Amino acid sequence: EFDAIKIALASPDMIRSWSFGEVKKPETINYRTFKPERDGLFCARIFGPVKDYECLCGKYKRLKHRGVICEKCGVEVTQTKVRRERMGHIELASPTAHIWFLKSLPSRIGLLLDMPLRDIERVLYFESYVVIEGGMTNLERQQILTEEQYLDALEEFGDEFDAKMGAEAIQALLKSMDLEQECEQLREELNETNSETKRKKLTKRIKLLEAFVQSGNKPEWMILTVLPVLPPDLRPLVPLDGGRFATSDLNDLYRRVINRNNRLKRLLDLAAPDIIVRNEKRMLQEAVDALLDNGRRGRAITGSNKRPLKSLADMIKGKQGRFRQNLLGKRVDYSGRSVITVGPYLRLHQCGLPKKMALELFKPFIYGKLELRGLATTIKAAKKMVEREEAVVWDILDEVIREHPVLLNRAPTLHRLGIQAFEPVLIEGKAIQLHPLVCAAYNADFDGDQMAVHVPLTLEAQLEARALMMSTNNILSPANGEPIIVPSQ
Amino acid sequence: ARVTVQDAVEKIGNRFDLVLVAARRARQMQVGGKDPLVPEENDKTTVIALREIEEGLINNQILDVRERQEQQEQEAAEL
Amino acid sequence: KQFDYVNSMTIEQVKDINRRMSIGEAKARRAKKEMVEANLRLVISIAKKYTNRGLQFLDLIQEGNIGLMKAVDKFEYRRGYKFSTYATWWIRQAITRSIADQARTIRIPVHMIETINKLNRISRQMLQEMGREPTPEELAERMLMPEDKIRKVLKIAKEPISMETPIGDDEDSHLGDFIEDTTLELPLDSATTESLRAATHDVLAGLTAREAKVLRMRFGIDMNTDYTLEEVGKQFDVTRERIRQIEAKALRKLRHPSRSEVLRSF
Amino acid sequence: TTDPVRMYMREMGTVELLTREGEIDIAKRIEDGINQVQCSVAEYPEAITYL
Amino acid sequence: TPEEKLLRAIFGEKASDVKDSSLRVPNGVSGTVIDVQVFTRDGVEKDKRA
Amino acid sequence: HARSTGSYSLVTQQPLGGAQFGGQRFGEMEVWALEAYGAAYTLQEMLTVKSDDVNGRTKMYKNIVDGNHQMEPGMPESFNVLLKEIRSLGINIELEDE
Amino acid sequence: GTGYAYHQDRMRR
DNA sequence: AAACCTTCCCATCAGGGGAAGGTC
DNA sequence: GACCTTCCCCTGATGGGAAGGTTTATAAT
Ligand SMILES: [Mg+2]
Ligand SMILES: [Zn+2]
Repeated sequence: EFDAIKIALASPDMIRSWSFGEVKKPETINYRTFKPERDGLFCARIFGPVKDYECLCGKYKRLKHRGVICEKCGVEVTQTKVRRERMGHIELASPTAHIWFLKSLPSRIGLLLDMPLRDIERVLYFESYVVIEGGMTNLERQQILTEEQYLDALEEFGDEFDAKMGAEAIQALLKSMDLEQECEQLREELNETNSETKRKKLTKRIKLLEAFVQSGNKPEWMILTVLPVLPPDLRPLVPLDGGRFATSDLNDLYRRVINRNNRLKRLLDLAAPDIIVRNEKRMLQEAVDALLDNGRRGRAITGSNKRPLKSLADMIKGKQGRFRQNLLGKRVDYSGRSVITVGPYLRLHQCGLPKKMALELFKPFIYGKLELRGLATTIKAAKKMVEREEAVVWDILDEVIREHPVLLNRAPTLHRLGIQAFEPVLIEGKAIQLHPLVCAAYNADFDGDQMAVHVPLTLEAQLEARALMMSTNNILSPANGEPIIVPSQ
Repeated sequence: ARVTVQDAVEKIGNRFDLVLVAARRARQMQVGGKDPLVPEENDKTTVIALREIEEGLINNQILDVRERQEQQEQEAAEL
Repeated sequence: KQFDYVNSMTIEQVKDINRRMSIGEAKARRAKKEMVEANLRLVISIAKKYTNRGLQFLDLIQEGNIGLMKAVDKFEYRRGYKFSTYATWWIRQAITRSIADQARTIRIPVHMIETINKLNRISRQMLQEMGREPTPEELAERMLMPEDKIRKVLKIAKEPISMETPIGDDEDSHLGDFIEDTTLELPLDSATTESLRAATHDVLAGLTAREAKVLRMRFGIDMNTDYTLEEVGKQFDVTRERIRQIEAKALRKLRHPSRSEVLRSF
Repeated sequence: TTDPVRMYMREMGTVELLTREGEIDIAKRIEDGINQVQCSVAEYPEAITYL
Repeated sequence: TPEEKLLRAIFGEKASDVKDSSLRVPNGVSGTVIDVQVFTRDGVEKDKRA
Repeated sequence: HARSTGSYSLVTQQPLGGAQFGGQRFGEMEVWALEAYGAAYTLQEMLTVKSDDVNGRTKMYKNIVDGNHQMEPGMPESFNVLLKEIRSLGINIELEDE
Repeated sequence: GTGYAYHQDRMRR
């Protein structure tokens, strides 16, 4: 399949490239027919069908109609799984800063333009204007002016002197500058005067902009013109028991973003005063920042719930984000657990396994072996046989268990001997029988401790269990040559 | 069953490539393209492959020569 | 109509009239801006009433601002009353209408929200009057609706519960983690389908190629779509009742004791 | 400080109040603006033809 | 899908429109029923056992 | 508790559902325990075929019942959801050369 | 682990 | 929250018509 | 027979209802 992965700043064109339609409403569903309202956070036209291979209206309803675009509802007919993949976008009226590049400890936007963070934040809040592209005037292309300064400033030069306020100003600052120019000069500056501060700001900024230019990402993309939206099935509105519905708070945040952006567009079309439109730009910035990463701002409260709302960065980062809880560690099929007992009669290379656990575990192999030996007509009949628990299937489980090792693990896994492979021995009861000599390797008392079992499915897994993770193959500790199978008490 | 694989680690150094070669052999066996080289005492393809390895009659090179011969046999099937 | 005409709208005199109209527009913008920027405090004081109705404070004050804008635009002073009373109703309308519109994860029509509020008022009225809480029918007759609308409106208005709400007695196991998937297909039925394909292939192997073709074609086996019997007739050059007939015998030969058993097990 | 509510609170607090000839003269200025805009377009042939 | 349609056409078996959700005893437990009770909405018609 | 193939979560394709199901969550420590051994395919089938691949689980079930022990792993679903969650931000994450 | 061999075949490729 | 007005998608009806049937 | 009366299929006619919009004037900071 594929090779190395790349990461970079998103061009608004690229954002629209991922995107198929623009969400223009804060609506989700119709509230009586729970069909998606087009075109909102949940939309069939933008994202896809609610049910597999069906239009929302139902005119092009048959499953043969693959790839056709409907014309009464504008829905493309495919599997509903694509309702979890396809993206959308929102066109922001006013530019908006990306809080990840603003509030990162070495502020990317701030450190990029050789500017302190407090001044940038004071500019984003419309507390003070800022110059851009002065040409030949008194001030340099970047400076801060209060409103009483901006009053009699433009009276000195109406043209050749551009001075805005807010996020548009930061975007104009990022677009006006082309970093080759500001790098060639830093060369001489960092060459002449020693001044440890000089070399420090030099190394940091010069490396930033040279590695910056090498890739090709443009500084203007730190300011968000278009906003990509998450697919709806990743933040679902699936109905719950009792008529109540369940949804991710993402929906609320995207809802606020859409609402405030549309209200800003309406205020622009209504010729609103500057105070109101500045307030609305600040509020839209607040909403976008709360969506991207909640916590570096006023920490928007939920709806009727006192806790904050899970944002996107809240979905990603943390010990419960998709990194620690999903990608590094994951729940596994073909697994079980139970309290453990002694089973001294066992030889070292085996463990006692309850009958019901081994039955529920090895179900697919049981079905396959039963239908291979002709004892079952089809797979449905095999499932019926095991659900009846007929007496013949126990010998089939004997057959499938003989040379098929299993993996045993205790909860406090410290070293690799915290997991060990054994040969299953069918046992009446509901407790796992673990060889006593291995208890020292497990630190497993018989004071109520529970252990888990896993089944190696593929041939490679079975051979890795028999040749590497086998209890017999692991007798000497890895930390020290001392044996780990030493008799205990 | 096979309690210790130590002998298979002896005949093929690098006790990992033993796993890979034996998985290749057990894939040749389970997927019914081939048959065992040692009597099957009702062992699955895993222990059968390992017993083949212990007797020093199956490793990477023997299986690879067999595959390179089957390639030319299928080339002779061009007729 | 004047706004429509000015939107639809010697060069020196024409641009002088346009400059007069544009000075009027800019001066009216400055005057309305003075009025709105001065009554912003009234907007804030009004919005301080609808705080916890499901929308943010600043959202309320901004909707009241849009209100006040239309209010100063539609006001006429010759009526003489204190125009603060005139802007009051306008700000109230803007705020309440916006709360009804956009403060819901599931947007509901505004009249529905007003009916819900009326029902809540009735329940407050008859709370201590009927002892426990008044019976699920009498508050319906208190209303004007066909009186079974009560259970409908009560079934709706369930606000969607947050998915990240921590499940009871534990943090941070969350409710969204316990929502299973019913749209996906389970492995057993999928494997039975992949086996049914081969079973039907084997059973159709027995019939004659024309019987196999007409059976595969009347249905959609190993093809794209099903076909009308007339379409099968058009394709074969034998047509329509032959088609209806062959099917029967075909099914009969698969309904006969042998070759049927396996399919029966599915 | 950085809280969106206060940045608006103070900014709206700066502007002055409305008593009372302020309101009346603002209304008169709106009327004079629309009066200049009605003296203009008082001789628009498309408006005279639409009337 | 087509194969199921052919099967139903050969064997003439009505595919019920209703899905099964009946409360059944959980896996691995067994016992005796000691008490059943039922809660029914306002006046909307009873079950017979209700 | 025991489970071979049960229900799966909707937000991310993971087995916990309902009675407790799903394996004893194969945490990072157990991943390290597998990494210390020379067992690589065990870990792969652990976090790809058995757990997160919506395609892989069924395409593996079919091969298991067919008597062929293989795996067409593909990409785990949590990583795809994370790709979408990153691309939801102003961050362009792509998949490079073949 | 095992994959190293496989991976050694790819990184060299 | 209420009174009055407008619009849009829609679940049924007057009316037409094309023949169709029955009779002094 | 000719004309008089009758019974089902489409035209759309328009009545129904739900959703949406615009005002509401003692003052209300
Ligand atoms: Mg203990
Ligand atoms: Zn459609």
